Amino acid sequence: ISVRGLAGVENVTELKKNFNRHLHFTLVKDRNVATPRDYYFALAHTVRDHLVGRWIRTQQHYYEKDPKRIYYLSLEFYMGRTLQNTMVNLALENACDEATYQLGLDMEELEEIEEDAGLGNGGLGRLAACFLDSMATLGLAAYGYGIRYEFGIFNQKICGGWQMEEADDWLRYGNPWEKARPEFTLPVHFYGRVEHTSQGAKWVDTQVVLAMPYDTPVPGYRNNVVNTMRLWSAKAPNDFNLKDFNVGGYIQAVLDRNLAENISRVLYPNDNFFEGKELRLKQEYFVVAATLQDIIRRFKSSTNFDAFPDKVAIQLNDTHPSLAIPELMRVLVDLERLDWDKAWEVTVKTCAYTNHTVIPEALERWPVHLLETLLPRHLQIIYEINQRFLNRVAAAFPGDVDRLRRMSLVEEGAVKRINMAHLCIAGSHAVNGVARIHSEILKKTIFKDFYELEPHKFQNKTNGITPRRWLVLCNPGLAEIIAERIGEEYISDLDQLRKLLSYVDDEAFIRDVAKVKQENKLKFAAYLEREYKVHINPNSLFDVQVKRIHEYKRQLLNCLHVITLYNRIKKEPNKFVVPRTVMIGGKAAPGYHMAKMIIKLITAIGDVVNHDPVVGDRLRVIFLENYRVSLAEKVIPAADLSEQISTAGTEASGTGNMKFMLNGALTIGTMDGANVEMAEEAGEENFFIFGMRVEDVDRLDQRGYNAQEYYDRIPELRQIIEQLSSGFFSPKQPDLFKDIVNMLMHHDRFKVFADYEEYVKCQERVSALYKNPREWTRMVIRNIATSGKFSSDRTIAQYAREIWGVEPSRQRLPAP
Amino acid sequence: ISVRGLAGVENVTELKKNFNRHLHFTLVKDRNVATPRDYYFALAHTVRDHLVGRWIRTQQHYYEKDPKRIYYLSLEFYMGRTLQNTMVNLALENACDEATYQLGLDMEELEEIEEDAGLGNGGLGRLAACFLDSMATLGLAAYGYGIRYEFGIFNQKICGGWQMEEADDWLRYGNPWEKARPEFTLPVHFYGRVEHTSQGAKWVDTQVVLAMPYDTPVPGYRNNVVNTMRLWSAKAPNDFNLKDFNVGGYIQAVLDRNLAENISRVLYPNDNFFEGKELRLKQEYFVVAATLQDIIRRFKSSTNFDAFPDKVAIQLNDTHPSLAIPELMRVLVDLERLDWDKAWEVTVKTCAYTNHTVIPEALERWPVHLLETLLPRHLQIIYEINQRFLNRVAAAFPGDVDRLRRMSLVEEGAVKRINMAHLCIAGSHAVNGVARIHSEILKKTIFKDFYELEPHKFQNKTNGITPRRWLVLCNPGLAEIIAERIGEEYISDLDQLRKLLSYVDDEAFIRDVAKVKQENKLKFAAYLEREYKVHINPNSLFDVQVKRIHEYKRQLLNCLHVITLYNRIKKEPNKFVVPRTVMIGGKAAPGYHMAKMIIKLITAIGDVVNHDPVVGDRLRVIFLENYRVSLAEKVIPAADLSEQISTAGTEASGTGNMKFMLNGALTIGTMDGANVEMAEEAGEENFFIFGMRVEDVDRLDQRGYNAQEYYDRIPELRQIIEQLSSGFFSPKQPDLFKDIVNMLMHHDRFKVFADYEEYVKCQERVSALYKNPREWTRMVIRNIATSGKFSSDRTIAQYAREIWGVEPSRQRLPAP
Ligand SMILES: Cc1c(NC(=O)NC(=O)c2ccc(Cl)cc2Cl)cccc1OCCCCC(=O)O
Ligand SMILES: Cc1c(NC(=O)NC(=O)c2ccc(Cl)cc2Cl)cccc1OCCCCC(=O)O
Ligand SMILES: *Cc1c(COP(=O)(O)O)cnc(C)c1O
Ligand SMILES: *Cc1c(COP(=O)(O)O)cnc(C)c1O
Repeated sequence: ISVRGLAGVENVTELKKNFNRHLHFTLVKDRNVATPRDYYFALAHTVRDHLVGRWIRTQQHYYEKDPKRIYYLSLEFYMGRTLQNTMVNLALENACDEATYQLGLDMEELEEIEEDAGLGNGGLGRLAACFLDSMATLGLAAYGYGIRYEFGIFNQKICGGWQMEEADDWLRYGNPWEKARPEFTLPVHFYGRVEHTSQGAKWVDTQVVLAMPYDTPVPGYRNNVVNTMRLWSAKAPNDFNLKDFNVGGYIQAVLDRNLAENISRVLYPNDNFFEGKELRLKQEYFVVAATLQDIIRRFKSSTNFDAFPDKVAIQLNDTHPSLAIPELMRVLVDLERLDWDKAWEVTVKTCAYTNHTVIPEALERWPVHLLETLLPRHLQIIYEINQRFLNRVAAAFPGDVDRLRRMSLVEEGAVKRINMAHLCIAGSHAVNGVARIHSEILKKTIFKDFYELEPHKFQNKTNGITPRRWLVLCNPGLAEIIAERIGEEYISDLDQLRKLLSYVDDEAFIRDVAKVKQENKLKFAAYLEREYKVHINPNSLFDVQVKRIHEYKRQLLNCLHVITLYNRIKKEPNKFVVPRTVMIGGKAAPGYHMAKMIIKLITAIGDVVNHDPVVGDRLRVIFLENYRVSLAEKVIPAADLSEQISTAGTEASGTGNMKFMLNGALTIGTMDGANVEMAEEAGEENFFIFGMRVEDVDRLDQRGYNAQEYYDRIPELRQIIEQLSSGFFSPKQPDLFKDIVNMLMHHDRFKVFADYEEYVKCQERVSALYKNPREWTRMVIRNIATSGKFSSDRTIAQYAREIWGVEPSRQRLPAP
Repeated sequence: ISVRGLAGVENVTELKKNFNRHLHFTLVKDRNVATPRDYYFALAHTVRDHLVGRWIRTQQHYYEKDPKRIYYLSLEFYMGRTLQNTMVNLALENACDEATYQLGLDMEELEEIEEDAGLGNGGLGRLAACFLDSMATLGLAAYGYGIRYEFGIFNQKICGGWQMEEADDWLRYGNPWEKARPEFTLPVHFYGRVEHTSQGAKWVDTQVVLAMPYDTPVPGYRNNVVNTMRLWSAKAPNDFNLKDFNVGGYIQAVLDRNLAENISRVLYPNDNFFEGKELRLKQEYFVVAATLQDIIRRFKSSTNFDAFPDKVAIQLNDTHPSLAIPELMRVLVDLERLDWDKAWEVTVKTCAYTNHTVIPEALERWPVHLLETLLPRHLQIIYEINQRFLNRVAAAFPGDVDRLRRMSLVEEGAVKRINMAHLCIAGSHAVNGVARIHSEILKKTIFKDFYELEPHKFQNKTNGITPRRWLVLCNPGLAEIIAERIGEEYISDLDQLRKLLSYVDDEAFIRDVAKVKQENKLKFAAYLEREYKVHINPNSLFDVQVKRIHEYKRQLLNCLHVITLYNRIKKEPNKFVVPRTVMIGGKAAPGYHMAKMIIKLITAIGDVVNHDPVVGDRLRVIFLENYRVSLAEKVIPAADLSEQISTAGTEASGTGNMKFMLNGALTIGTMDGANVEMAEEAGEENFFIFGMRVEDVDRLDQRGYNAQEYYDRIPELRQIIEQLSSGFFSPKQPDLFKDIVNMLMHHDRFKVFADYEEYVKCQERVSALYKNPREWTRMVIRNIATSGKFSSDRTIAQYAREIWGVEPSRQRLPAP
């Protein structure tokens, strides 16, 4: 078997008795009534047993050495399953595979029983998860802090072609990886009012909610380091949530506890979109307030807070945890009694902010009346921060009255709002973009004024993905043939993949690379019929676009091409065309009407295309249901063509693009986000780039975008629009897609028509290359061998050195 | 050390490593950061490990032998702590005590950390718990079925003398004894409507709630038998509780799941009182519906249901689970398609009902409109059952038109109601009272008409208590000296206690019995200052009345005596009186105004009495806060005088009275409930009986009860009433107790004044006996030696033989 570790004689034996120990004592089951679910749990408990020894010493180690601690605050942690990942980082995979084999069980069958920890929406949440893995592997004293939602991202079901949402009760059967720590429970306050006394302000008459932490281990890759991800759960106090007497009902008071506990009930399913609901604000303060208390308590142990920034670094994943800034000030000034200026100095020095997008509708602008009611003291502090900051601007740009209102944290208008992004820039010593182009756009556009004020704050840290889950875990076959030639060191040193460049002409390697891709496609084609049922051809080109559904991601542009391919086949049926299976998957936010309309369009196209006899097996349109982390681990290794076609300047970075590049897929995309650095790394000749560049989009906006022009000059495009309009794809409901056509023609913010011509032309070129297996594979090798820059180990090493002030280390911790 | 088992060399060693295994692997803690709570859990997991082996074989055994199964349905199971009880029934106590000692820990300190499983209100819930223990010890294939409330009986706090209720979050830190079984999850229906088709009625368009079972082991006493207590939890389905589309909000739909799950959220805190709230009805159907499905599934394994009653027996603990009757019919007729008559025959033969009280306000009378809306089909079935039953009556008593309306299950009037008690009698083959006198009152009064119709149905089964928790566990010192003389066999054969009768004149035994009582009092006096703080004299007579607060229990009568004692001391200060520490404890239902007023009266008396310098240490009035099972295990072994003074004919049986008798307390009480059989067993000369007999109460009711008469002829009583009226006990609020005085004088349903004179006179006699230590102790020995009849092992053996048709067995199951 592969390099999933050694199957030692002693350890396979030990593993088996421990599996049986847990099956008996833990699951209280006996082999005659044990269900596959029981088997999965016995295995999970057995594997978890192997890292507790290390978990304890790692934490005890940090207490003894007392290094600078890194706190990664995020309202999202898209973790996925954790059994296999743990086996991989502990080098237990083969041993476990062997032991379960002898016990007569299929480890892979058991792995499929674990529920995904879908505590994230998409890119932002998955980045946090990849980062945690990298920080452990690089031996950093890092803690992931978030909310323990009992309901993560909804499960997507397709009914009559429409998306149906259903509760993700991932904790239903229990979570063997987490452990409640009811000793560090903390109180969080809400509402109340502010009393200004003789020696300071006081936040009074507040409603209290308790925060209970749950620890989940985050093991580094084979270095015996296990860090901690601490997730907070909301709990109602038993007193006032019953003790505020004088009629109401005792039963009711108890039932009403599910009001304070609703705070950690569900994750908001919005990807790159802001909804100013009070429940959202409560979750944001809740995670911030509890986390900070825990951070300061740890520090008080390790009162001159002058050294605080030397021992603490808190990274803000977007503006979601932005209240950490005014909350840190509140504690320092109100409770610790530090002078404003000393407090501010400390705050700015420990906080750093990461921007994830430039679309306005994703920007957090919280109405003042909301902050006024829920967090009165924080509003006062934000006003004071704004006051002193604007004074700084005025001093720097005397008389520039418009710049003052442009930079204010407070926005005037219909209703006053607080620009959380401006808050973060002012109270952070570092602000970074997630890709070189996005980082430049921030300085030239969105945060230009801030950049002019303090240029030193703005940096870039191109995103990355973990090669452990995204290669070794999901594509062992590819990881193995690579290791056969260059060794195993690249798993924690992805740059070494370049060494594969010297095998680009190796006949055996070319054959191998092509073989694992073919095995991956056969396995996925099988899984498709197994769990979803309705056949696909594994010899065709696997064209896949998987990511959340968004107008800016342009799944619609993908559809136009699919319809074009179909129309061409119907025009010349007996002409040869490279067979394709185009797969589009992704979830739409429940309130995003357009995004839900696009899913129906995709399934509607498949209904026509998939049953046309003249088309045969040359073209299949499949919608990948419930796209999530665990599903990504299956499709990506099986893809040939990765679609990254967002309008230039809208996708901050993207990460799925990197996952595809590492797994042997070629990329067709625009010069957007990280696509630019990937093409730059692999060489543009090895990439399928097309469409407008940022500049072209801007030129078009100056003169004005008119979709009619494109409709008028392109007969193929016109034909498609008239097919949608006449009900060709919706016979029973001829006007079903009027909203889509209307939008494309009159309010297309992402100019889908503008990139149509260059897109289908470019798609022609990928089909030409696919016809030449040998050359396709050689280009694949150029992409894989050149993907090393996109490992989150590189990203983290840069954050560590350029933002946190800590030195990464690949030193093995002193055994378990 | 005592007979808490052997401290074997191998087992103490084994215990210690397992304690450390769990502390490390399970609690992921290390000795340097382990909290006492961690230590308690490591011990609990280690002890639980010892019974899983037996739990599995016991259950597998019942599958193989396939005996008749006993199902005990109750909405209450007052369990208390379970660590010590498990150690006792497994004979692990000494080994565990030794092992933790060597590990440098105090086992008793760790035991106090466990949370009480307060899933009961009082007597009814505790009986179910004692019964489960007896059924295991007698080797019966029995299952306890109930609801897993996340909030049990509220925790009682006394503020300014008033009771304050606060949520009992007993699961906060987890429950090491339970185990979720998500494989046997079942659906329960609500609402909907009934469609009458060609081949039967159909219950349609219902709302579904899922029932998830949690198993808790119930170990027999040293016989290697471990039965199961299965508790249901309400869970919302992820579909319709989200899938019923067409606007509303996705977030809201998820938050609204806490609406179907509220069913198992909290226990109704009513003791002997009926509240017709919909939530209560839902809990009742919920436990019934899920339990029955589980019972039939088990049977289908073991379709002629003719044999059903031969393999199944379901005991109804009060009318709370009465819907089991129409629900069993529904399943048999609607789903299994059995003819009505065959179905009814089966139902009556498998169901038995236990009545617990005769007070009207405790009777369950559910409004028809409620059953009509929530359970439409059941209402139809109840009407049909009533129809056929009344036809039986008419045939038996031709022309007796008044008897017909008296016996109907349907009550006419303001609003129509369903008499659940009448339902139970009609569909059960056996109806029993809980004490000989209560059982006779049922036949002569309340259910006279039913008794005349089917005399064979009515039986008696005097309640009992388990000698394991109620003697060996809470009073090891007494259990030991008893064992020193007559051996250990009496623990599971209480009748052998009679053998102690021959030591009634033994000088050494008399001294010993008196010594353990004195040690028990010193320990309790200590615990009082430790956890509640404010001293008491351990040399005084410990006069205690602990039970729920009720007008019928007459804590008020107890107060009158206390005030009388105080008034006499103030009249003749330098006269000698036997010192007393009277302790009154118990919880009042939150909506029971009078009961809450009585608690304030008790604390108000203590405020005056406890600070009067002339009184000195001769009289202390203490209110025992948060009386519960774990607290009972502490006070009872320390009591000298047990107060069981309910008005004759109101306390069906009582069980606390038995606990006191087994632990060396003398009883002062009325000829009520089981008090009659206890005095009968011990000899009236060894009991302090007083007041009216049932007959006297009836005579008084014929002529009419006038409290003024007693107030007029008794100067001491008058003086007390004038003290309450003038604010002597409430200076700042002189009219604070007007409600109590008003009630006593004009609407005393329990004639407190009528028993006043005989009560204080009798109290004089107990003080006279206490002055003679030797004789007091000899009378104590007569009570203890004669308590054997009150073991729940005797009760269960009678249920088994006279109702269930099964033979108890004290055979050890084939090792673990
Ligand atoms: C019931 C039982 C077992 N049972 C066990 O280990 N465990 C449990 O039952 C069990 C499971 C969970 C919890 Cl919390 C408590 C228990 Cl006691 C093992 C072997 C045989 C057995 O009887 C035969 C069942 C039917 C088998 C068949 O149909 O093939
Ligand atoms: C932190 C730690 C340990 N810690 C451990 O076992 N366990 C944990 O920390 C722990 C506990 C629960 C969970 Cl889910 C996960 C972990 Cl990793 C043991 C020995 C030393 C140690 O450092 C010193 C702490 C301070 C001691 C003092 O002040 O006396
Ligand atoms: C990697 C990943 C994403 C982010 O994908 P992009 O194409 O960058 O938007 C979203 N969802 C899941 C399940 C992922 O694994
Ligand atoms: C035994 C017991 C009861 C029942 O007591 P009675 O005096 O029969 O009403 C109530 N509560 C607890 C805690 C008990 O242990």
